Amino acid sequence: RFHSFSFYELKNVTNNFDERPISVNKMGEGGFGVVYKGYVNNTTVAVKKLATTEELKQQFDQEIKVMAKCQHENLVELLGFSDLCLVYVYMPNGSLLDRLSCLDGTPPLSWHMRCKIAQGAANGINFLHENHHIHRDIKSANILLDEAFTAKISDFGLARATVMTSRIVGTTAYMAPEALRGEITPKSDIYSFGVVLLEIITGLPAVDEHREPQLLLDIKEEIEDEEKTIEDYIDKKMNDADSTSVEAMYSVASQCLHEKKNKRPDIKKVQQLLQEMT
Ligand SMILES: C[C@H](F)Cn1ccc2nc(Nc3cnn(C4CCN(C)CC4)c3)nc(NC3(C)CC3)c2c1=O
Repeated sequence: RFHSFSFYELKNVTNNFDERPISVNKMGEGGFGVVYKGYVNNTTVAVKKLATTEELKQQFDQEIKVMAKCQHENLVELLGFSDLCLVYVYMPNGSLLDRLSCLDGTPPLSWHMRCKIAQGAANGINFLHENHHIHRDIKSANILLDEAFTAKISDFGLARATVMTSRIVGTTAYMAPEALRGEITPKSDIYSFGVVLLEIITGLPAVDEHREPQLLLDIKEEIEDEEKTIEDYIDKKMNDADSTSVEAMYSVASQCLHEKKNKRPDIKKVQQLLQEMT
C-alpha cells in the first residue's frame, strides 16, 4: 500500500498553517481546500488544508482510495494524509490554468510545450479510463505541472468507478450538457478535455464574465458558422505555433466538444490523434 502520517506531524511543516502570500505559506486555494508549502528534509510537499461535514470527509477518503489504486507519470502523487489535511509531492510549476495566464510573472508556454502538456494530460485520462474511473472535474486548474512541465491530472474527490445522480457537481464552464443533466459517463471527461484543449490553443480561460463570448466553448460555434477562424483565436503569446498542428489540435477539441456524447471520440482515439499531430 502507501504512506500514512499523523496530524501532529503535518501541523509543524506548514509553520502552523500561516496563510501568507509567498511573494513577501499560502501558495493558492483549491476547490474545497487550501494549499501550503511544506517540507520533509530534502523533498518539498503540498498540504491540502480542507475547510456538509459528512461529504467533505468522503471527498478526502475517495482521494486516498483512487490515489492508492492509480499510479501514473501523468497523475499527481499522494504522499500522506491525516480538521483534515492531504499531502502531495509539490508540483514546481503549479497549474496549467496559472501558466496559461502567466500568473506571478511566469513566461508564456511555447506551442511545443503546449503540445507535450496536451499529450501528457490525454495519457493520464487514458490510464484513468483504462482502470474504469471517471474523473468528473477535468479542467486546467486540475492539470498540474512538474519540474519538466509534465502534465499531471489532479483532484479525485469527485471521481467515480451511463448512471444518474441527484447532486450535480463540477465546473459549469467545462461540463458536458449531459453532465449538467445529472448523467455520469467517461464521455463527459472527453468534453471537458475539449475545453482544456481550447484553453491551450487560445490561452483564454473557459469563462470570463467581462468578455464576449463569456464561454470559451462558444468559439467552436463562431468558427463553424465561418463568423471567425482559429487564427483569430490562436494565443498571441507564442512565436512557434504552426497552422498545421494548431488546426490539428482544434480538430481534436472540436470532435471532443460534440453535443451528442456517443459522437465524441474515446480517450484512446484522442490520445492517437494528438500523437499524429507532432
Ligand atoms: C489535489 C492536487 F493534486 C494537490 N496539489 C498537489 C501539488 C500542488 N503543487 C502546487 N505547486 C505550486 C503552486 N504554485 N506554484 C508556483 C509557485 C510560484 N511560481 C511563480 C509559479 C509556480 C507551484 N500547487 C498546487 N495547487 C495550486 C495550483 C496552488 C493552488 C498543488 C495541488 O493542489
